[PDB]
Amino acid sequence: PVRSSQSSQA
Amino acid sequence: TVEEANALLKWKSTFTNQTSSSKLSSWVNPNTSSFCTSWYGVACSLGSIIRLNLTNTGIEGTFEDFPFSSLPNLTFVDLSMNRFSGTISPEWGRFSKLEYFDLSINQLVGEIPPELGKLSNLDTLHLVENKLNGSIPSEIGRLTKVTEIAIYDNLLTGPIPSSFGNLTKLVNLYLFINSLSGSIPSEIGNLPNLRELCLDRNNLTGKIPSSFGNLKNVTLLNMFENQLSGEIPPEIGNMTALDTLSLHTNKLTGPIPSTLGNIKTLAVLHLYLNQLNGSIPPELGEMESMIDLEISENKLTGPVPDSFGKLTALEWLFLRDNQLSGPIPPGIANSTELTVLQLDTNNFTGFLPDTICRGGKLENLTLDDNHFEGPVPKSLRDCKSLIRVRFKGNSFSGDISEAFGVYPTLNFIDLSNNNFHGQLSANWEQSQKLVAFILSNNSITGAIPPEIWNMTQLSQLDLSSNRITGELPESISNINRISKLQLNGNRLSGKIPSGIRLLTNLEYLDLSSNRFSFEIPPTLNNLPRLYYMNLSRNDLDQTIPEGLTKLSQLQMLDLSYNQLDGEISSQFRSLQNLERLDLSHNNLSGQIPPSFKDMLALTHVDVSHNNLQGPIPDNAAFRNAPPDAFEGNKDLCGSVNTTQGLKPCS
Ligand SMILES: *[C@@H]1O[C@H](CO[C@@H]2O[C@@H](C)[C@@H](O)[C@@H](O)[C@@H]2O)[C@@H](O[C@@H]2O[C@H](CO)[C@@H](O)[C@H](O)[C@H]2NC(C)=O)[C@H](O)[C@H]1NC(C)=O
Ligand SMILES: *[C@@H]1O[C@H](CO)[C@@H](O[C@@H]2O[C@H](CO)[C@@H](O)[C@H](O)[C@H]2NC(C)=O)[C@H](O)[C@H]1NC(C)=O
Ligand SMILES: *[C@@H]1O[C@H](CO)[C@@H](O[C@@H]2O[C@H](CO)[C@@H](O)[C@H](O)[C@H]2NC(C)=O)[C@H](O)[C@H]1NC(C)=O
Ligand SMILES: *[C@@H]1O[C@H](CO)[C@@H](O[C@@H]2O[C@H](CO)[C@@H](O)[C@H](O)[C@H]2NC(C)=O)[C@H](O)[C@H]1NC(C)=O
Ligand SMILES: *[C@@H]1O[C@H](CO)[C@@H](O[C@@H]2O[C@H](CO)[C@@H](O)[C@H](O)[C@H]2NC(C)=O)[C@H](O)[C@H]1NC(C)=O
Ligand SMILES: *[C@@H]1O[C@H](CO)[C@@H](O[C@@H]2O[C@H](CO)[C@@H](O)[C@H](O)[C@H]2NC(C)=O)[C@H](O)[C@H]1NC(C)=O
Ligand SMILES: *[C@@H]1O[C@H](CO)[C@@H](O)[C@H](O)[C@H]1NC(C)=O
Ligand SMILES: *[C@@H]1O[C@H](CO)[C@@H](O)[C@H](O)[C@H]1NC(C)=O
Ligand SMILES: *[C@@H]1O[C@H](CO)[C@@H](O)[C@H](O)[C@H]1NC(C)=O
Ligand SMILES: *[C@@H]1O[C@H](CO)[C@@H](O)[C@H](O)[C@H]1NC(C)=O
Ligand SMILES: *[C@@H]1O[C@H](CO)[C@@H](O)[C@H](O)[C@H]1NC(C)=O
Ligand SMILES: *[C@@H]1O[C@H](CO)[C@@H](O)[C@H](O)[C@H]1NC(C)=O
Ligand SMILES: *[C@@H]1O[C@H](CO)[C@@H](O)[C@H](O)[C@H]1NC(C)=O
Repeated sequence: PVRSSQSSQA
Repeated sequence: TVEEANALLKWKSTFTNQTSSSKLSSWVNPNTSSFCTSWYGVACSLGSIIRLNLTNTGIEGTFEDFPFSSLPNLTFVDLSMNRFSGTISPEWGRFSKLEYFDLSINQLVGEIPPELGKLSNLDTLHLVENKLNGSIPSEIGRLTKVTEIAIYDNLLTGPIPSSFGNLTKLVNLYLFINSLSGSIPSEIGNLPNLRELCLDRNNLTGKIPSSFGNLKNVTLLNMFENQLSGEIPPEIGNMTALDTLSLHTNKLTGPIPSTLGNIKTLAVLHLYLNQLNGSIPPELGEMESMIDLEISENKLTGPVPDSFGKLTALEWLFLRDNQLSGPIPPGIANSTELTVLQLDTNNFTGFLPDTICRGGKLENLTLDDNHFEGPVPKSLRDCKSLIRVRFKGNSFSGDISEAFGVYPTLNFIDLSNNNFHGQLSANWEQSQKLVAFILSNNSITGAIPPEIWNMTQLSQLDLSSNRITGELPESISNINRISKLQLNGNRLSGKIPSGIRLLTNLEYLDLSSNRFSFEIPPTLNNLPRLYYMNLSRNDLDQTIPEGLTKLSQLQMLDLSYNQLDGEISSQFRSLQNLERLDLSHNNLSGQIPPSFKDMLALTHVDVSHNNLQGPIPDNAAFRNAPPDAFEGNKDLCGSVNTTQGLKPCS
């Protein structure tokens, strides 16, 4: 089970 | 085979808390007719098990008795989403045929053994969401056929091994949410097939390697929330397949590289919360695909370049909390797709541009504590998509009824400390979902439209420090969600309406510095959230009503500078949260009630310039009060060994 990470908006 | 099956049964016999609804009910007959056709999770080739897939089967146990020496043909192993504890044995590296290896989402602990590097056929390694610790062994770099490594959300420490440069088939590398440290090895930049590189939420230090310019296939580079330092290398502009570059929350210094304009695919750029300085390069305007540009919370100086008008796909522009200055060019707001323009906490000057909201889609425009001025552009007047408008601290001007149009989805607007004049329009009523309407300290005149009180979603209404006139109507009770009501510092006249008694969500009420006349409504006794009530500096008269003593949450009550007379109710004792009480500059008579001794929370009290007489009650606020808290009264008297400017009592 694997997802890339997600950068959140400021 | 019978031998493989019996070994797996022995491992199964060690599982705990198994509930016999288990899918492993099917593990009974070790003969091939059963083992290779009916055992849950088993698949065979030529009578031998090659796939074991027990993902999410509620198994609780360890791999202590996993049959390493009995499953030579294991090729795919997925034991994810179970309750496996203990460590990862070196013996996992003896499965010479293994291509797919997933132990993710378990409660595994301890270090990754170097023997996993013996799995020369491994294509996928997944060990995510465990509590694995120690360093990643260098021998993992021997997995020359691996295309995906995911070890995110563990307790790993130490550096990323430089042997990872030997993983020439690696496509996705996911190591986020660990405590990896040291510098990123420059050998990572020489991985030709790499597409996604996620190293975010670690403790990496040192500079981004200039070899990253060789990463021509990387579309995702996430390294936010690390301790990376130095300057972003100009070679990053050679990452010409990047879609998303996130370096936010690091310690990067120096200028933004102008070569970022070379990345024509770049749609998302997060550089916020660094120490980037210098001017925004005009070449950033050449990032033709840019949608979401966030460089807030840095130390950037100088002007926004006109070339931002070339960013025709721009939707979010975050520039707040920098030291940018000067006028903003019309290109900054030229995107028809722009929905969020965030410029707060900079030193911008001049007018807003007439390009603003030309696409009809702008939602959030925040400009706080700049030096903008001039009239509101008519395109913003007509911008029906607005949701959040924050202008506080600028010097915009013009007639407020001409400046702003109708905003059906407006949620929040703050125009504090600007220079608008004119009378409020009934058009604001069309913002039926508005929750905050903040217009403090403009030059607004005229009456409050009666339609304002039909804005029933309002929670904060602040018209303070204007020159608004007229009387407040009883229909003020219609704003029944209001929690903060600030009408202070205006010219409101007439009596305070009894309808305020129905505003039971009120926490903070300021009607001070107006021309309110006649009596405080005696029905203000049921505002159970009210902690602040300021009616000072009005012409209120007659007695202070006992209903106020039922406002149990009051912390500050200021009725000073009025014409109130009669006696101070001894029922003030009931205000057990009251910290500050100001009744000065009134016409109050009689004695200060001895019941004030009950008010242990009181810390500040002022009863000066009244017609009061008699001794001072015994509580800390009265004992600590300075002489001017009592001056100007008729016959007050004090006690010896506490100077407050009073003749001692007899
Ligand atoms: C890596 O982990 C082992 C195990 O640590 C313990 O087990 C974890 C599941 C968790 O309970 C931790 O809080 C424990 O420390 C470490 O080896 C232990 O090190 C401590 C040193 O404080 C020592 O007292 C223990 O006896 C060791 N062994 C065990 C079984 O606890 C190891 O030091 C960790 N860190 C590495 C390898 O860098
Ligand atoms: C992006 O990559 C190109 C390679 O195609 C870089 O050009 C290199 O640098 C020298 C001098 O700038 C050029 O003359 C050569 O074409 C290239 N040489 C080598 C050894 O690669 C270009 O400089 C790179 N851009 C950045 C910002 O680093
Ligand atoms: C606003 O953006 C438009 C494009 O959406 C810009 O108009 C283009 O300008 C270039 C000039 O380099 C022309 O080649 C294109 O034909 C223009 N397109 C259209 C539709 O007119 C415009 O320059 C921008 N305005 C600014 C930045 O003030
Ligand atoms: C330009 O930038 C900011 C905002 O426009 C100003 O910084 C703040 O000023 C207030 C008023 O003195 C202080 O209370 C803050 O602590 C300041 N710093 C912040 C918010 O980070 C700043 O004064 C302006 N600088 C120049 C040179 O004009
Ligand atoms: C503009 O600002 C508002 C914040 O008021 C954003 O709307 C909120 O978005 C969050 C996240 O989805 C929701 O939970 C809230 O319900 C929204 N509030 C309202 C009042 O709509 C909005 O997303 C922003 N616009 C953007 C980012 O394009
Ligand atoms: C209630 O509101 C008044 C303003 O209507 C506040 O008045 C100030 O009080 C201090 C000390 O009494 C003075 O130095 C100021 O000049 C007063 N006037 C103004 C216009 O600020 C008063 O502080 C408020 N009471 C509380 C408890 O917050
Ligand atoms: C299974 O392993 C045995 C022992 O190594 C081997 O002889 C046999 O060929 C293997 N079968 C398959 C299908 O891989
Ligand atoms: C294991 O089974 C799940 C559920 O069908 C599947 O999605 C997953 O890809 C399988 N993994 C392997 C290695 O067969
Ligand atoms: C990558 O390759 C070398 C030789 O091909 C190998 O010995 C080692 O695993 C790696 N080299 C370094 C310097 O890490
Ligand atoms: C990117 O494309 C493929 C793999 O995605 C391969 O040719 C190589 O890794 C890359 N091509 C380059 C760097 O020219
Ligand atoms: C890295 O260390 C900092 C303190 O230096 C800490 O606040 C941060 O959360 C750490 N990050 C990780 C992923 O452990
Ligand atoms: C940016 O930072 C570097 C290092 O402190 C410094 O040399 C450079 O002059 C700075 N630029 C500005 C405009 O402050
Ligand atoms: C309110 O406005 C006046 C004049 O417009 C200004 O001098 C004062 O600083 C403003 N108050 C605040 C808190 O900005």
